[PDB]
Amino acid sequence: AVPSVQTFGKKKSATAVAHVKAGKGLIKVNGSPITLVEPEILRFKVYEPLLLVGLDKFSNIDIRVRVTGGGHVSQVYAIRQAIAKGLVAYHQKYVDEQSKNELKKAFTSYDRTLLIADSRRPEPK
Amino acid sequence: QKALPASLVPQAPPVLTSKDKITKRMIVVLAMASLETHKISDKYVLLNCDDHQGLLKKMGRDISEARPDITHQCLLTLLDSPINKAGKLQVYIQTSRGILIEVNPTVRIPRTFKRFSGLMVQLLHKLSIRSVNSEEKLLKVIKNPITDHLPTKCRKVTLSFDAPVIRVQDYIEKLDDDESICVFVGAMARGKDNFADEYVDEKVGLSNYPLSASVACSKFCHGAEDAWNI
Amino acid sequence: HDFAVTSSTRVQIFSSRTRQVIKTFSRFKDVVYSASFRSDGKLLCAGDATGLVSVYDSYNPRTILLSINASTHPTHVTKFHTQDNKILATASDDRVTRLWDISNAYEPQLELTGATDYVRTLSFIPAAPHLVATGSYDGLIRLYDTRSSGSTPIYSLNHDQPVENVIAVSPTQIVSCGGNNFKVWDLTSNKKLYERGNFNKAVTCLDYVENFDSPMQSALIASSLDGHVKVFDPLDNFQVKFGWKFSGPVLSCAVSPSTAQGNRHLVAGLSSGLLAIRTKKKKSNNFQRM
Amino acid sequence: SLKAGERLMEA
Amino acid sequence: DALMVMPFSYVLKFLKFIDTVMQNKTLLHSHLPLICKNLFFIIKFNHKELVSQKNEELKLQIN
Amino acid sequence: IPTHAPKYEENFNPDKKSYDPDRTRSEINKMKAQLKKERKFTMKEIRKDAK
Amino acid sequence: TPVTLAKVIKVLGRTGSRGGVTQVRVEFLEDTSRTIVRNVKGPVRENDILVLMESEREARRLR
Amino acid sequence: CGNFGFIGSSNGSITIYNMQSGILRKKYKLHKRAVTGISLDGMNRKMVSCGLDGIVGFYDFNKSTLLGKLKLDAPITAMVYHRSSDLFALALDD
Amino acid sequence: DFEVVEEFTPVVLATPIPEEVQQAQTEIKLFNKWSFEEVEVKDASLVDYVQVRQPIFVAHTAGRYANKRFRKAQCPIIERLTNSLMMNGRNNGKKLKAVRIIKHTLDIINVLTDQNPIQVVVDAITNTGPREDTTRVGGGGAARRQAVDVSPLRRVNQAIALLTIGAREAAFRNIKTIAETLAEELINAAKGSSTSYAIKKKDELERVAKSNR
RNA sequence: UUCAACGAGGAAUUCCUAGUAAGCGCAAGUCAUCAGCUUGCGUUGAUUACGUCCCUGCCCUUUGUACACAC
Repeated sequence: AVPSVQTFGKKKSATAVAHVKAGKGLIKVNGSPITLVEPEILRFKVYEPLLLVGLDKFSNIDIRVRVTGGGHVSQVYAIRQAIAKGLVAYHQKYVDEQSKNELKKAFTSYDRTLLIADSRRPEPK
Repeated sequence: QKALPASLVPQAPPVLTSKDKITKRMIVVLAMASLETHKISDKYVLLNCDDHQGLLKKMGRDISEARPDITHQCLLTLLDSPINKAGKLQVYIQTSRGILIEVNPTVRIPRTFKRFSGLMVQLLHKLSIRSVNSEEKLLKVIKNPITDHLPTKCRKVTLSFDAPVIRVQDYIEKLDDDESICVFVGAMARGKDNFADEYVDEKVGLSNYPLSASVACSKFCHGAEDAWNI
Repeated sequence: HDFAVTSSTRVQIFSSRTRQVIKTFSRFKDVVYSASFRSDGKLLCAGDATGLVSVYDSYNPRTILLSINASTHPTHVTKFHTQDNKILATASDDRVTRLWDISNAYEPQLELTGATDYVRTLSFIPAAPHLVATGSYDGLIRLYDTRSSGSTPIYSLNHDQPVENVIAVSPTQIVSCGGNNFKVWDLTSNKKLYERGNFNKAVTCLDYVENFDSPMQSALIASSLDGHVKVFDPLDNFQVKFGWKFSGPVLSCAVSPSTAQGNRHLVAGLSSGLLAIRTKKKKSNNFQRM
Repeated sequence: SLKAGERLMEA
Repeated sequence: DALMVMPFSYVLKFLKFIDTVMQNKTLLHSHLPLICKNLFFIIKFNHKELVSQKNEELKLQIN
Repeated sequence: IPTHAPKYEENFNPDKKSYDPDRTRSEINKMKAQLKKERKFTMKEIRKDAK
Repeated sequence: TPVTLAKVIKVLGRTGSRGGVTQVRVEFLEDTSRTIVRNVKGPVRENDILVLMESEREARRLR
Repeated sequence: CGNFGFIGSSNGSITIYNMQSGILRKKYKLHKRAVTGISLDGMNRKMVSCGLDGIVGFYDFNKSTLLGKLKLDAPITAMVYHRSSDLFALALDD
Repeated sequence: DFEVVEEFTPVVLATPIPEEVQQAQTEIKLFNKWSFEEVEVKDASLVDYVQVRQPIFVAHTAGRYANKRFRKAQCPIIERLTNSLMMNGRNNGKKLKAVRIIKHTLDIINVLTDQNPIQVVVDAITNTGPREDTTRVGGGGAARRQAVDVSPLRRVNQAIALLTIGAREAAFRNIKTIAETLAEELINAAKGSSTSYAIKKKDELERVAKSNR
């Protein structure tokens, strides 16, 4: 019944599903808040989808992320990818396309690996 | 107006090694030393000019180049010099076969020759020699090149006979407060004094006469003692 | 809100709300003598009886930040600058104080000599940051301009007794205690103007408070080897207003600083080997819509 | 053994 | 590459060489396209420095 | 500088082992090396004639 | 000693240089028209600046 | 672009809304009397406002800065922006 | 004058976010402490190789810089310092330990020299990187060296290498750790004191190049 | 109290260019091989080349042929 949006963030074998919907503004990773995501030195790697665009985008929506697999740093990279492209997809579908591609421009100017992973490797020289 | 030290009882100087690349010191490098070992069948020896007629000619080399006596009598002179007792010197040697040996200041090199020969056999084959009191390790084969072990601020000169002659006292007080001095002296019987072209920026000499090896060492040490007030 | 007490061979930081030792510094080799905090309160210097100033950071006793190797004599007073942050003044039993830049901690950036016997106190003048007043056991508060040579004081104040402490009250006047009295000195005119000798034995230490919540607008308290710590009011001619008597000879004292904002403390450490702290303390949303 | 460029330069 | 290796002092003396060789009109005409190719590549590659040289000797040389 | 005397054995031989001053631990090390080489040679030979 | 800065304009190819050392052609920054041939040690490309302790010396080959 | 609409109020404040989703994006406060003309570049890069206090404000639009402000000699009643040649005409009170 | 309103209600979230974390949405600082603006590279020819113009939050950009030639000239120089810090057999892979000791050494660089530690480490790079060197012109192995110049990427590479391995050997068996020895090394290299391993090694390389120029 | 080894391993030598070197553990045990171990699997993850034929070698061509233009 609610406007909701589901995205995916992947690094090596971690995978994070982020559901974004309209709400009061709560960002929850694995049930716990976002301010508990260990190893606590990469908590700003998790935070930078919020601090790159401002918390006034997150003031009206609530995100929840479920992260399985991987290790510590692969899980924080999956979390930040899921949060970033979930915010982009929510502003695409339920807010205007101008804020959509402003968010895409800001995340892509920081690093496009917030939005597109580096996936299939190696190179056979 | 200036007070005394708080403790007048004389401490021993800190013995310096390659693990201290800060302190100003004097490195003496005995280059082209003749330290090779050989088998008899049952027995191992160090190659002399005198323990054989033609072991060196069977190995191909000539007998005039198998002189460990002169690096022995240089090592005695450097380690009985007062600068070694004061702890401002350490002695590196490098064999003509390209083997670098670090010589602690704390070592007591044996005074006769064949005791030193039996010491050099075990050094060359066990790569390490401990003390009798067995608390530290005081004669050891280390890894080339020597510039990995020399201090980071260290002017490296070499000693010869055909060079602009200097005086050691004013030459050493030319250099500054943290610069050491690495003096490559050749421990050959004869040869071109080009054994360390790739490490050295200054090739100097001490006399106008053909100077023996340990006499060149003792001349540079006594000049360093006068320059550093020892 | 915290204070460091220097006993023998340890320095304990106490909290000003529980009065228990929150943190302690025990890795000194001989008797630690002085321990003061930097003006930003971020790190803690301690002079030690082997002449090794060691500065840790406060609230972390395990990270010794740098160990200045001062004189071979015991270093008896170590304090940072009160204006500058990166210079530390250490005087020792070498009759010479040193100013150290804590970046270049190999040679002292300035060497204030000139005193004939046992410099035991520093002080900085609280508006001019070039001005270091040092005090020694021959009397004779020397004081130095640090832009000059520094091996000669610009002038000298002859407290007749061997001084134990010199603090600075105004930017102009400083107070030196030593012997049975303390004297105050105008510094722009090189001249003594008050002396109070209201003790029996030698005044060991002083400190000073300003602008805190009090009827007294300023307060100098003084600790004096006979049991007494007394408070003197600098505005009516350094008259004594209150005092405490303790159970032995009081060796050092301090109070909470000017901006304490909580539980306020007077601490006095005795020569008997104990520490005395005296503190002064400080329905429905439907129904609400109706 | 020089090459073109330095042969032309010395010539 | 042989013409690109050489510095500008050798370019100036190359111009002196060309200036002398087109007075002997025998070996000018037997090597016209070689002289043209080398000289035009040389000054086309070194054009920025050549037009900043200030000497009437080289100006008369080029003319 | 203090001056220590160097510990080394006289008439050194690398191919011979060091002279341990205990005749019941040097002996067990000698006979451990002896059983290892003779056991290895023995079972190598019996598995290759089995082949 | 006063030092000078010089921007690469051309990485010289097919010179017979010793490996790990590449010849290069740099023009100056105080007068951006005059060049000099230097030869550098690390990896170099065009229009990057490198620091000359002297500029009174053209580079030969190394080999 | 069709994304942005601009409102100019009689208390001198330009508000910039999004035409798709209908919410306030930005709000410029330069004038103090009534804003009678707003227009923007054909590349959404510089906007130009004119109020009846007789100041034409020139703002950057992507960055929210002002590029300048020009005081005319009469209150301005109407602006028309010719968008290809970037020339706008003002009907002044004189 | 002129002022833009662009938020129209004080932003509050249901998950409480710390005040310094939500202060970090106005400027990106390294570890939320050290600002990247007014951090210039005070030596030209090394600007465009020491990169301080994209600010980061932690020295763990997992981007790929080792698949084109000069692509590591735009890895941020804090992260190049971190990656060069995590090398020997003992400490291979441990980038979180390297990031944590880089955080500790920037904290103590600032508490000793009260200035920006990113500016201190950038000055240390631009003072450490040698501006001249010698190759061994062979001749079959004729022991003669010829002085060459050295490109700015090699200067930044050898600068980070000299600084980090100087911090290792300075922390080898002393009371100080790698963070404190690296802090001392970066401070001394920034001011250029000739008491550091790194610029003593630079002075030796440049002096040997001056010798057999 | 005082009588064996040893505090990161000499000369030489081998391998190595991105999820690579290296660290780390967890499983399996697949007709040959392996358990004095072998093969999988993830976790963490760099430094330095990415140019050059100067050295050491190996290879190719020496009518341009294949159609213009140009050399």
